[PDB]
Amino acid sequence: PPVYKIALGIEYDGSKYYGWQRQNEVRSVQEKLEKALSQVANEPITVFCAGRTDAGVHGTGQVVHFETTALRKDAAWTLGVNANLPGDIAVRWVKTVPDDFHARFSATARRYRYIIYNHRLRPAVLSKGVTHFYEPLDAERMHRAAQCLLGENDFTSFRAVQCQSRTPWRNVMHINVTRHGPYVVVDIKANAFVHHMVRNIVGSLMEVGAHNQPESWIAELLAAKDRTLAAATAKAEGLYLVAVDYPDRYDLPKPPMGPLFLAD
Amino acid sequence: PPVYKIALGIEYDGSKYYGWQRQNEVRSVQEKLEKALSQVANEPITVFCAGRTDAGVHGTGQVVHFETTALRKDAAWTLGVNANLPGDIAVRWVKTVPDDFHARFSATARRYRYIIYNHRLRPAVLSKGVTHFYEPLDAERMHRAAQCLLGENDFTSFRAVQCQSRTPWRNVMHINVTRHGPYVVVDIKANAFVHHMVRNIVGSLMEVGAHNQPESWIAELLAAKDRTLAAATAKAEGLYLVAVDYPDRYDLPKPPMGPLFLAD
Ligand SMILES: [Cl-]
Ligand SMILES: [Cl-]
Repeated sequence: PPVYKIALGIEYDGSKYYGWQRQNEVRSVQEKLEKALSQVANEPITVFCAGRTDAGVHGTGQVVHFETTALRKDAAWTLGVNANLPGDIAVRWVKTVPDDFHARFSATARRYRYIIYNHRLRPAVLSKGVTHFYEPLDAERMHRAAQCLLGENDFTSFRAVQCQSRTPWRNVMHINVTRHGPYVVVDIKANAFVHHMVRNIVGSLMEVGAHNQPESWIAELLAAKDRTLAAATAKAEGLYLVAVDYPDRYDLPKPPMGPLFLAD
Repeated sequence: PPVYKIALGIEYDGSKYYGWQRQNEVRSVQEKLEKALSQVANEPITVFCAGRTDAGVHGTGQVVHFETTALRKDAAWTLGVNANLPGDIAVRWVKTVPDDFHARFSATARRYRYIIYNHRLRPAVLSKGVTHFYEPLDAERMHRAAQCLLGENDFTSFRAVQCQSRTPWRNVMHINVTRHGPYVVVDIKANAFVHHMVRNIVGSLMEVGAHNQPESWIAELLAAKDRTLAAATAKAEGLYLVAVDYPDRYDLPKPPMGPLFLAD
């Protein structure tokens, strides 16, 4: 019998999990998703994701694929999986895909949104889904300071010591910093990311926005190539994986990025 | 020695509490806030709220007052109090007020926003802070159908049986329904509300918006004076107390209502 390969759009609140990746030590998003899919499929299912997210990080645009011998209507993979999942994980859509699709290796870019709540006093609504930053932030100054990161660049100054890639070079396709009321949102897209690149970049933009560092400091850090000179890694709770690019031949759905009320 | 009367703006995620009031409940917002204030004041503190909220309901614009013999700087009533509160409750501001102020009796109106997530599939991010409604809604149709609620009206058809008020008559100051992407937001302001009035109005508005009841139905239910004819009470999860009106002489802070990214 045929082995079907299926892609899913997954959303999750990452606050009650210890990251995406399944392992034998702590609760993960992947384990809950695999248990729900196996219930529907009536066999053990293994999923492969576009981008693993660390503990506390959320997703609206995560994509996975899996193989199954189970033939089913689209309802099974959407309503059925969601009925079996906890309330903080959900399928957004299902698409059957060709055998040559791979949620990680077919992807050509990933995009993240980082949500900062900027006030002296901490927030209570979505408290583990926003990062509280105490001192006032100048979002326009952060925006202008971030534009130098566009294109192919050596991201050694924003790279964690644990990254195992052998090159620190990546291509940032866009970067935007905007204020929405008391919130400051960082939107960044690249082909791929070195370990903790997004949160490292946000951590330093935060020092520029608070006026602890100049507007040209990001250009300066980039040029100086040393992660010890850059700001501490920003907290996990404001980060969302919001979109993954794939070739148009796969025709995957593209529902709103969000999180929540933000526009595409 | 003076007795000081202090007002605070309070925000809370209601999902882990069984409503505001501590009476008859193991888990309440009021208990947590009174424990926090008693520790800062070094004496037992009792707070009085502008509008009690039911189990699961949220607040961004709640206001309380309390009396204390403790003379403290504004930081103790904000940072100090927040240090003694759980992560899902927070003080937004402090203001000393005259003796004649009462968070309930000085208020002239309360305003709520109700957030509906209107996709076929349920959400995962902010799952206990939005109401999932699976049938497609026509927000403009809901808006038009709601306007007959304006002004002084007998809200019998939208009142729960547990309401003990004399008169079911209240004054609806405004009501609007707008779509924001996949979300539908009901914004309603009245001098005061009867029990379950907001959630009962929203329940019937969603039936109209889904084309299950005619656009005239809200006016027909209003005139019928029988809550058994009206739709089921909408879920608590999407409801937020976002603002309370007080006379200008009190000069109370008016920070963003949200929740989250919604503009004022
Ligand atoms: Cl990161
Ligand atoms: Cl209500």
